Amino acid sequence: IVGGYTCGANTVPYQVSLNSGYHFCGGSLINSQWVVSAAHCYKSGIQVRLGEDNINVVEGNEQFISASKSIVHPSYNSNTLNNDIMLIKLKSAASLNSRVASISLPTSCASAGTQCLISGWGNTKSSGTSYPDVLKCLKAPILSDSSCKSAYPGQITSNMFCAGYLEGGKDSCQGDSGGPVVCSGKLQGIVSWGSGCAQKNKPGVYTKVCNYVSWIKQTIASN
Ligand SMILES: [Ca+2]
Repeated sequence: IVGGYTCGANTVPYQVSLNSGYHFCGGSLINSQWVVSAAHCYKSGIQVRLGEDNINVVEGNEQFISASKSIVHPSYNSNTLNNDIMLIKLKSAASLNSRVASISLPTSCASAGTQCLISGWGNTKSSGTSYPDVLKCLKAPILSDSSCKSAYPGQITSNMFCAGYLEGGKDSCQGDSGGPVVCSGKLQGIVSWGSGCAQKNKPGVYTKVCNYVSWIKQTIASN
């Protein structure tokens, strides 16, 4: 996250770190056995780390649970990042408490101008590189579809939305991928893509979660 703030330990209790020997992507806990992330975060050998603040120190509220299964969306296109969403099932159920909690799925899509909370352990620099040890947070608004499409002509589908600041300086970034965009208490986005990070006229592009709720519910009901 570029231009963000230190969240505060376990203030974002649905935030997970995906670990394959190192932190590589974020995700969101949607019930005791399921995590939502980005399909472009796919890899084998995922361990899901819940209750994290400092990803490099064991502080005492973590739960480390191996994935039993990953399910990339059936229509994921890695070239366009259309349908950039994946479900991860945990080998055992997480213990839900004040530090480890699930986030609601939307029933209705989010509106332009809504301020959302984006979080992760991604790069904090735009140009140059610095990864944090503790969870960073960013408040960002949803941008109009017309502005989003103007920023990325010929690249935005109806399964994407833009959030952030056209002036630049505040954005999610590499390493934040897969993590949450929460608006009015609902998981409405997944950190997906963007041209660089925090660049002028290049906002972040997010997977539009509300278009996938049917698929998420059906998949969880069958696996
Ligand atoms: Ca830790």
